[PDB]
Amino acid sequence: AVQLQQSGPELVKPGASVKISCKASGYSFTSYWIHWIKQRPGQGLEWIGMIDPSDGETRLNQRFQGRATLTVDESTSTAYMQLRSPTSEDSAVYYCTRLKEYGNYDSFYFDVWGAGTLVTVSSSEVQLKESGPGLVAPGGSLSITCTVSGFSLTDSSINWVRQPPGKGLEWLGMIWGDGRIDYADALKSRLSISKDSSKSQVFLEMTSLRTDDTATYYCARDGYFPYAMDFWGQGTSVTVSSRTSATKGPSVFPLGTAALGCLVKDYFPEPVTVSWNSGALTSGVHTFPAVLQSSGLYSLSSVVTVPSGTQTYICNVNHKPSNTKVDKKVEP
Amino acid sequence: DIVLTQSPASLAVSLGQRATISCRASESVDSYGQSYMHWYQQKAGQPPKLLIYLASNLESGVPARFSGSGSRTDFTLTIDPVQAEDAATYYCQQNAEDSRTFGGGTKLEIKGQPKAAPDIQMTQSPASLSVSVGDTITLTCHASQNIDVWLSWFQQKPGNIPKLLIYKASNLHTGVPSRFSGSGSGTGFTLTISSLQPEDIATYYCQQAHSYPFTFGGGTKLEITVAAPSVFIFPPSDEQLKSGTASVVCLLNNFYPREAKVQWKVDNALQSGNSQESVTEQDSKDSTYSLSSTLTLSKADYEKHKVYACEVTHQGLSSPVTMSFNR
Repeated sequence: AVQLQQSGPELVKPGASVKISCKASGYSFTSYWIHWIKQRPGQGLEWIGMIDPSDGETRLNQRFQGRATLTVDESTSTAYMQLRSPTSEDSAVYYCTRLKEYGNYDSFYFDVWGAGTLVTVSSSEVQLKESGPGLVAPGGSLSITCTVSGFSLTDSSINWVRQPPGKGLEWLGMIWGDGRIDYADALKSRLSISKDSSKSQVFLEMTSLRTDDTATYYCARDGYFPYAMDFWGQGTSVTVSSRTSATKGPSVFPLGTAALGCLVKDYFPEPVTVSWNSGALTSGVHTFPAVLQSSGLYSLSSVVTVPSGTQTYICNVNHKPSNTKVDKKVEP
Repeated sequence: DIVLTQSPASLAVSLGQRATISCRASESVDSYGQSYMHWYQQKAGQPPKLLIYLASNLESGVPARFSGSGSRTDFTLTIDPVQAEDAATYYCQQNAEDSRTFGGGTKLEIKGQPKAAPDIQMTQSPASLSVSVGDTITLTCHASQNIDVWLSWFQQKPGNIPKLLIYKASNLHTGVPSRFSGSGSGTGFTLTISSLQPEDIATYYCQQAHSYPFTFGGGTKLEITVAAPSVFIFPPSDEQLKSGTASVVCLLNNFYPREAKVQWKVDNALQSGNSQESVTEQDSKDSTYSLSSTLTLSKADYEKHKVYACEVTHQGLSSPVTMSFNR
């Protein structure tokens, strides 16, 4: 008789304003607080917030405060959870429940629950991936590469923006789809921007590198008019110093049910950090402990057991002593 | 090259307040009735994200709390009310010229003093357990702080909703069989299933209702010892051979017990050579191990042989298994 009826599954893309209903019947909707619990396949159960249907009072978890938004209409006897700008962190089952109370909260618990609402957030599709040499000497040259995916360079503009540690964002230059290049007047002399539309790649070169060129170097795509920068890459760190003896590392090689992984070989010094899908894959993963090779360098393998060409598998390799961070896919 | 000056360089705001950041430009940022001034929000260790464009337009998925105004050389970004996730550095940007510039930034942190209070941490050990049908079983739960007796014990069958079983540590919810039982107070509580039926197989949760926010336990899976390794062999990629090196990796995925022998087969010839083993720790899910064997040798000794194997000796295997490849 007493039921909490929830709205269907959600196909959501990053940046959506998804709203899930939960109409309550068979009781006094106005008498008990409606709560919201998020699941997720690999976590457990978490508290989003709660609403008072009698007036409209709210209290959310500090986390989902400005994120999730709880609404109530006693004319339709429904409670809403308006979740804006979601990510593949909000890929969970969402239950609406009530905190039923006996004897003025002598006993209070979630007795009746909604069937659940599976909310799923898409994997972007537009990607920008910066990469370059972690370390470089003064008076030397930097060379970075922006690797674009899900759009073409023939008609999209790419900006090179850097963030020095403790400094603000500093615009370096841009390459328009028609090949027009624009530079910062101040650093014009030292910068060279170019692209390879065929290879889906953009490049930046900076000369006479002094220590104040130590920065996270980003590539950002222009949206349509007014041409604000609507998509950014994760950035690539470039540290500038006289010595880094010695010197580089992390070389990433590829590797019934399907087993696949990557080999991180000949790196010094230890350690190397490895994860898959930027963390969105911890299932059947085996990140083997490193072993000191014959070549005095270190080595390890990271494998992951998965079902049998649709799901994307990328390992996130980080060898901090060389300021290296690399991402790679695996295919037969 | 227009210079954009932000104000203040930093601000500490109390939750639910108004915060007004400024951005002044050296020359007008206006062209044909439009202000080519945009705001970006950069959270810690993250790329910037567009919030406001042409001074007053919100981007899609940007809360009604962010707003911007101003014209010519004087602009402002306002967050009213200020929320916990609004702590970031905020940058103004201009494209009124061929050469775009950004401002210094305004770092906004939520203050800070007085802080708040911590959140309760629940733990269910072990995360997985097994037993027959018709036996008494005791499950264990723990709390980080005191909850007196405000503990619920839930039941979730795979692909099913949470089912309340026990509330107030020892009370049984309606429709719950007499075989289920609750006990404990303070920081430690126990579920108890006497003469366990097949229906009592699901993931058993726990929840605190003392202090806001409410927190649940990890989980405890029900199921009802030997395991042969899933033996695979990986050849060195095209990328690696160009380096003048060849590494063959023998994968032994999930096996119990630990005692397992791996023997390298150099093209029909058993040779204990330049190899090294790696091994994972005894798991919580199935308590099985994972082993790799990596026979590291130059492209001078390898490229000749086109077919290689890996001999795996384990209790789980009636006689050793030898996984091979053809390049």
